[PDB]
Amino acid sequence: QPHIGNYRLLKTIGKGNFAKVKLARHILTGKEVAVKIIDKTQLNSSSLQKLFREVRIMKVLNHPNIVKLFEVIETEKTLYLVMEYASGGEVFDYLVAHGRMKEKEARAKFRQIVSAVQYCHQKFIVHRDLKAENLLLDADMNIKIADFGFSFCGSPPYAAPELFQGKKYDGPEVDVWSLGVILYTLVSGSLPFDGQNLKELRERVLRGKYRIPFYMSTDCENLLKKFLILNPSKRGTLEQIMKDRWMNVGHEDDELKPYVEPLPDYKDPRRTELMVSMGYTREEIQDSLVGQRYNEVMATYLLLG
Ligand SMILES: Cn1cc(-c2cnc3c(-c4csc(C(=O)N[C@H]5CCCC[C@H]5N)c4)cnn3c2)cn1
Repeated sequence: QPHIGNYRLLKTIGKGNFAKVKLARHILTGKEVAVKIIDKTQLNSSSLQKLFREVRIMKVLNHPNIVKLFEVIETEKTLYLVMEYASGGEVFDYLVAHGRMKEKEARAKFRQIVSAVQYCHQKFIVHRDLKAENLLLDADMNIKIADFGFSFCGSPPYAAPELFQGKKYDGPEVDVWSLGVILYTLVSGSLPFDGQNLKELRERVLRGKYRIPFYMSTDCENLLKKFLILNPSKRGTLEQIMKDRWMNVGHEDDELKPYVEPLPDYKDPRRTELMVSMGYTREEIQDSLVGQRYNEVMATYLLLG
């Protein structure tokens, strides 16, 4: 029945140059899941570093709006990251279909995005490469941030000004800039900076002047100004941005705060027993959850949600 572990591969839903993503079915539960398959035999050093960083990141993130990791399968030649499947697909697709989002809907999505990126930042993680393909949707139209493994058509229009001026290109401030671009695209359905070429693009970014769409609220535009600051050391933190008026319109008793991760349940008597009857030991279930092993036992545990 299965192609790898407990998974019947179904359909390629994404191709990168060094990685394929497949839609697949867990067999014991029959849930749909995303499998990232990386051929390590093709990868050079920087690629390999990038990959092991990805695995590190994925094992740690536990957010409603970032794709969740279920299992890692390692062989010498090939690595598999089994993660959550977002059936809504790319937010890019959605924009092309229905045009720009009304500020109400953009806000709902953007509160999610900001929550997720600031969560990462809390854990001293910066994505450094937020572009359109990183924003996916679940079936209820929730945001799902995807891919921390960098896998040049998408990149440039989301690049912070530092890139083009030789300055260091690390730090949460990079992501803050990208969030501005993303915001602009949600409400306008287009990019703040584009060019017919790389120099055009670079001049427009270094200038940092986007053009204001006539239909756009002044509240939105004050939000934009908080993200798209040229000087990296003068850009706000997402924690500060969270307090923003536009961020909170319609949540007047529900301001946006940093995500508080809920305490772990590695001892669900319900699921545990169902796995003892399914052929696992209790010491092995607990040891896998607490050792946070992301093994076959852990995958089954989480997938019974
Ligand atoms: C209807 N519909 C649903 C989907 C769709 C596409 N991709 C995904 C993923 C995903 C997890 S890691 C990853 C990735 O790293 N991709 C990389 C490899 C593939 C190329 C892009 C890269 N960012 C993608 C999860 N759910 N999901 C759903 C698409 N259409």
